[PDB]
Amino acid sequence: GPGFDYAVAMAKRNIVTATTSKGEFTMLGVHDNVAILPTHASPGESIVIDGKEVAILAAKALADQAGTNLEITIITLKRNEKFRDIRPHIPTQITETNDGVLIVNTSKYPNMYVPVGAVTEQGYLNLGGRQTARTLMYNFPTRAGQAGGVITCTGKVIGMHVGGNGSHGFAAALKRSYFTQSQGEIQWMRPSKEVGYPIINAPSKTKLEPSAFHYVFEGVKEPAVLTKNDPRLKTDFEEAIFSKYVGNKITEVDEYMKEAVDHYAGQLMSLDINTEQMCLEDAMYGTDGLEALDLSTSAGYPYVAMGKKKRDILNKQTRDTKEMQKLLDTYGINLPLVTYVKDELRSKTKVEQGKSRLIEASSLNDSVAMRMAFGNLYAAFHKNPGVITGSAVGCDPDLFWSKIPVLMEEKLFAFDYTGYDASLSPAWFEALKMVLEKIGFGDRVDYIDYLNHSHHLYKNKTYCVKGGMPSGCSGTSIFNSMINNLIIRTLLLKTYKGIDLDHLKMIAYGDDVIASYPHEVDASLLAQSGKDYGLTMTPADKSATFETVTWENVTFLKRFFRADEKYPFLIHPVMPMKEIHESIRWTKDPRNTQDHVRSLCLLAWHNGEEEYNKFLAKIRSVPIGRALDLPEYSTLYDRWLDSF
Amino acid sequence: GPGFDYAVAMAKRNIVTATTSKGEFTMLGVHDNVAILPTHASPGESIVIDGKEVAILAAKALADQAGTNLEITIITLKRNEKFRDIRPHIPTQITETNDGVLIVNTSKYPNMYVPVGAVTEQGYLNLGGRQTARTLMYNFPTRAGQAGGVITCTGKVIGMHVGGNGSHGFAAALKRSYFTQSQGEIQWMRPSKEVGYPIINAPSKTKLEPSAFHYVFEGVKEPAVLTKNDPRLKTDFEEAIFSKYVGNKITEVDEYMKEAVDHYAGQLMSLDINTEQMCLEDAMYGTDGLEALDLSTSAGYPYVAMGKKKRDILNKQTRDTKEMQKLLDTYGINLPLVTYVKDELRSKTKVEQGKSRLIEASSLNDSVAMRMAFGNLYAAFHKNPGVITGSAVGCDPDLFWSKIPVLMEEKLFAFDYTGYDASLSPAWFEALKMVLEKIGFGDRVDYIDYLNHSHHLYKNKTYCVKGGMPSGCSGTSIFNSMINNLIIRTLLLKTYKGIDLDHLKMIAYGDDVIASYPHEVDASLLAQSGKDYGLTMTPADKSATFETVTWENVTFLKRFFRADEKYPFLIHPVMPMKEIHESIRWTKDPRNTQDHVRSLCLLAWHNGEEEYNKFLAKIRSVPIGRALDLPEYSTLYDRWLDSF
Ligand SMILES: [Zn+2]
Ligand SMILES: [Zn+2]
Repeated sequence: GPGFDYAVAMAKRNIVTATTSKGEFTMLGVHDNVAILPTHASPGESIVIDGKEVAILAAKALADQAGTNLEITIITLKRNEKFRDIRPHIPTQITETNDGVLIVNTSKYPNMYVPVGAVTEQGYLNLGGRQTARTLMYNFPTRAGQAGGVITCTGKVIGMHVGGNGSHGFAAALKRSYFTQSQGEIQWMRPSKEVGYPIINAPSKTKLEPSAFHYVFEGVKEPAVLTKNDPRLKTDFEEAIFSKYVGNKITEVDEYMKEAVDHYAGQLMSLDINTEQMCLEDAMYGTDGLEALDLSTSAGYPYVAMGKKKRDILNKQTRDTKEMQKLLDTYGINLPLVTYVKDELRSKTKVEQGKSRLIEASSLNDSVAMRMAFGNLYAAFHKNPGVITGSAVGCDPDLFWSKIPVLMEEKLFAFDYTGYDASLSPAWFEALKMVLEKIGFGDRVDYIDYLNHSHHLYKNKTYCVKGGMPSGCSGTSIFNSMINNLIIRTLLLKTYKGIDLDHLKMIAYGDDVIASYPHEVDASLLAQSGKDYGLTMTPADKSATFETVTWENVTFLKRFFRADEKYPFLIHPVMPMKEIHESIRWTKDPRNTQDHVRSLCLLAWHNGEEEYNKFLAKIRSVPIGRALDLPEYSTLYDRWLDSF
Repeated sequence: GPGFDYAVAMAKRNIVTATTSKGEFTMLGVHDNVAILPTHASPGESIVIDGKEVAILAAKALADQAGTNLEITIITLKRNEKFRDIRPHIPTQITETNDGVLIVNTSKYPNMYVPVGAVTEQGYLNLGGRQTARTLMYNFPTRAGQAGGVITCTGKVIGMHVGGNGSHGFAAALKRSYFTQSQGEIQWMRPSKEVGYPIINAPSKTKLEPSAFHYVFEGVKEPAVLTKNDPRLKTDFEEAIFSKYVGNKITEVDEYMKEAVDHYAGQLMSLDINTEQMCLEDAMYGTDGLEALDLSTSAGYPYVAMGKKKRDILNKQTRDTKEMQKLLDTYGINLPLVTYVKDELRSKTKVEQGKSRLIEASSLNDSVAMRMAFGNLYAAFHKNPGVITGSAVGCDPDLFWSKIPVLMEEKLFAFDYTGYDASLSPAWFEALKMVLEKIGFGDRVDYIDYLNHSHHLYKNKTYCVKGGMPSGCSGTSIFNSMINNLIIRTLLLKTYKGIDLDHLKMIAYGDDVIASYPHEVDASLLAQSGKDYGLTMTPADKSATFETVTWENVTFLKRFFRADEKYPFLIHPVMPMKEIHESIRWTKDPRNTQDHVRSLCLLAWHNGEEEYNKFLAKIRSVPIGRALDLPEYSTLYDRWLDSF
């Protein structure tokens, strides 16, 4: 029989003998360094295993939702001893079997395998002094000290022996849950050298240095943490940066999402997007509604390991493709994403807690391939920022801010997401595929699969991520925005049952969304419905409670909305000075103070004439500042009126 | 409003004016050449469309399961006129909407868009003389001749206007079903030149020619059809060879399959398979339990277009990998499968009906990569043909036949599949992944995804297949056999509720399976349960009815089981002479008659001494036959006893 043979096979590498201050026990090694044993076997600071001492990093007792004991403790051993990951053998729920086997192994009961027959649920048990729950009953005169032993059946490890009453034997039922699941973070990981890929170099030291205005203005942000030994860290870094991946919350597209899909794909058809493919040249060198390949960003794999930038490939005015074509025929597509730590400014917390953001750069091949595939889709969205596309990607706030309120419905609502790009369950990509599918792109939905399921080359490792939207791929913003559209709809449909999406007016830019409806909706109620779809929603502008969003307090890019005094329907996109002060204090190339400070003024002046003058006054309080060619308020304000 | 704008957008390219002998009607073009119109608009042999005559290839009326009229006819136009595929806009079920729009367009009612408000189900209607079903009711004084018009709502095309009663308007509800779905065959297809890939050459004329024994023996098989113009064909060939893909029947792994999974993965652990990776060299040049790369088979993409065989890459005794490594780093993996028409012998029917089998060759890169990935798994299965692996792949019938009946349970059952490899729903691969996942290979389940979702380069086209097991990839046999194991279990579990899989004894070789259980099961009942999982099962040996399988009639490879007269427990694998007669009559290289006829004798002699002597006698009735070095019965029979 294979049930017996199974019991032996599991035991051969996942069952060991453990000695506590309360005798020998059979112990199931569940995964890595995690093993379980009966609670009454009170684990101490250390423990004797197959001959010698092993320390306990930390132990955990187990109880249920009622507080009732489960009679299971999950200890953690301090050693390089890796158990076979046998979590998958543990059932997801309390399992009964008509032909179970008790596995015990101590110096008192060596290699014991008992055919205990039927294994049914006992429910509530009253085991010596301490009442227990989630137990299984098998009718076999279980003797003392067989505790710890495991109960299996062909292909399943269902219970842990914890006791008996002379006639019967009892075991605490085992469930997958009980061990932090491996469906999140990463799917699998391992040494790049073991799977053909090469090691990725990464600048260790940051390229952000204090600017000429570091003391002129105040600020608290600092360059993000970039290596393991940054003394500013207050936690393990490796662990901290990967804690972004939270793993799939859902797989299936439910009715709400399908109808969210139907409606939004529906809206996109009034746009009459050109469902053709985009020629290589246009995808590369740009066309109407689409800027050429960004030369700043990385070239990705395998172009980084071969030392070859995007500049060395493109002929800006020659507009030559031959070079790029030969590459696409050679290295194909669907290539691993190179992963860098994003070198940027971060808050006091996100430095201490190592929350440095990661860059996953798509290979130039994918990059170009997806532009040929979705180029026309992108151009459509860029030439149409609004409430049809539901996208603000490509907009020009100086001008677009005056249209937004016209486009918006009567009662605004909005909220903040928390690690949006990574919280996107594979179910949302399928939803996204469906939308394409409906607007005449079902032809190349395979590319979304590429975004959902992607392997990354981190530094020393390669790993595959099943879920979440990568950060450095073509279309990222638009696809995130489109996905966002699907989400708001889904949540509205589920919360406010029988809503009317045709009066949903919203605009997204990635995770950022400004929405509206003729009736005031409850952000709170939605944020809850959000949990179910694996999304973490909190009140807009990092606010304490969910409050009513007004035109006086809503913010759409990091900017506010304020009417002009001379023309009540011209709306200034007001960027808070604090953000500008932060940014001006650091620089990655002090040969651009002119372009950098310039760019900031174009944001700062919408703060009012009184404000913007102080700002220049301060820039001009130091030599590098006075020697700068900066626009006066009128020059800008005047130009801004002719803008429209 | 976007509901209105939708109605217009759909109409712009999917609504046209059609004139029958009974006036003008609004007509919805649904996809390709398929369009619908009201039944009472009685379509003739031709029809006037936007100005001129268009012939009707064929028309179809529609009724329901009761026979009741639906008032819809789906005509087919004879022209290069492709409608936008808008099947996805059609809901899957009878849809109601609170805000519908009637779209009409004739010379009498140009560009008509009526906000008909709420659209509810009428159920049974009594429309002028002919009672109708699946109708929708909207309260708007619909006037005569607005029939044909469509009813939409944001993102959905839900009904076809068919009439009214003065106060209300009625429409036959639309459903996706109504148009042969596009979830099968192929997922998408199109010109290789449009997606970088090159054209694939294919020998037009067959390499099978009559052998020296074509008239000596009798037979009816012939070389398979290989090109469009073979005069033997009785149907369109292109269409006929692709009719193999039947499209996904299921996506989700249900409880029966998960438990089939649990049990079988369970069994495989007694084997203690080496869950490591296999070094490149062994994966390439062979090791214990694994033969080296097959040099006969194709090199695949892009090695075929570059004109470079596997021989020019491998150093049989040098065992050099550098050459292969540099290739894997260059062209990566997960490459399209090159598709050839398998040049083989076929029956009278399968020639007439163009059912020529297709070869989808995996790139040598995938090929080697999967051997490194699953090499150890394969070796385990080859060194263990039996009822543990549930696999006969790698067995040596001359010897293995005597073990099979010992290994088998007491009551045999078996059946035939129909296009098994292609009927495998994506749900079965997920199940397969789970099995790996449990036996310590979850680490490289991505490779199964490669088998499930694969693009092929046919000749002039590239297309992606979502579902079904490709024919020329590494592990095909083993993975098909493992999948088969999962299926039998699933069907047993669902039919004979509360079965006991530990007394299931079976052995598979691809789709071929010989199974048993202590109780006689009903193949019939199982074949039915099979339908639900997208599988087509019929009685074993192309038999008329499902009968009781006995040792006297069961067949496991194309061979029967017959005990030896001198040793009742030695079992001859008896290959039917007919198969041998067929095979001997053709050859692809007449410089091998020696090796070919030889090989046949090693099969033929288990048919008995009287038989095998006639067989030589006939081979030796012609010059090319007498001049052959062929083994006598004793020589073989004697050797066969020392075999074991
Ligand atoms: Zn992966
Ligand atoms: Zn595909």
